[PDB]
Amino acid sequence: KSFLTEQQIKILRLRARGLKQSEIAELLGTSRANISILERRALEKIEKARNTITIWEQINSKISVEVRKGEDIFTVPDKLFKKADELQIKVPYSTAEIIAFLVEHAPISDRIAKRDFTLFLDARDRLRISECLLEE
Amino acid sequence: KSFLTEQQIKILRLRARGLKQSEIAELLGTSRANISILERRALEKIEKARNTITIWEQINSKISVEVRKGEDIFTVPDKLFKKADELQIKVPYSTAEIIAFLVEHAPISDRIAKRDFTLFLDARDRLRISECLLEEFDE
Repeated sequence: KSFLTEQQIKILRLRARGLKQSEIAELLGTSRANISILERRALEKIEKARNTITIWEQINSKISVEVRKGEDIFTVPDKLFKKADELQIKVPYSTAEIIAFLVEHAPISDRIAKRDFTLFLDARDRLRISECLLEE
Repeated sequence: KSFLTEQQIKILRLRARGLKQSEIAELLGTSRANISILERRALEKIEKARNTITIWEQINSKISVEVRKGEDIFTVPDKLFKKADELQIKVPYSTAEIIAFLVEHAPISDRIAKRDFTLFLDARDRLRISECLLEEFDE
């Protein structure tokens, strides 16, 4: 059991096969507007689900450090490394790997944060980003 | 933002710091039963979210093959391998790697499946298992 209805999974699957919203509406015998709304609602539930798994894996993080809007991306690896020594736990990434990770996934605008976010280490030692700032 | 309330996030965090459900009930000033019911509902929503992402990546899967209750786990690599050549795409896993995956994750009872499930290849080329059989959705 999931957060998607059977109807939403069917529409998403038919979309994945390349069918237009108007084509799918005819197969299911409902308005094209209803199909568009149903697809939009499903994608929103998937994003909501994706953020939920992010908050769960963040709650169980080895080490997490917070980056504020406007900070420099290159100052971040030290923040993580300093807190990692405070907890005496190893961060299995070079300063460059952390940066190349932040370029691909962080809300940045050329080395500057455009929003607050937290960078953390997965329980599986993956690097991850979340936009929920948890107080501690 | 997500499917978790601010209350459920606080409780999960306190559990992750090792507290007992009764300790948490005191901190939030409510019954221990309420804390357990809120914690159970939160983990259930996380599993529900985890299954929603699986179905999403299954809908966009490279290659998928379906296995029914009673089939032999050892016949599965051939089904996947034949279906990958019909689509002319590579599966970066040996027959043994596929087997050792199904032993760890599939609903099997000694090399025989106790329920239907779908084995598929992630968009990131990971191996994955899902229990929703969506190949009927093809006409």
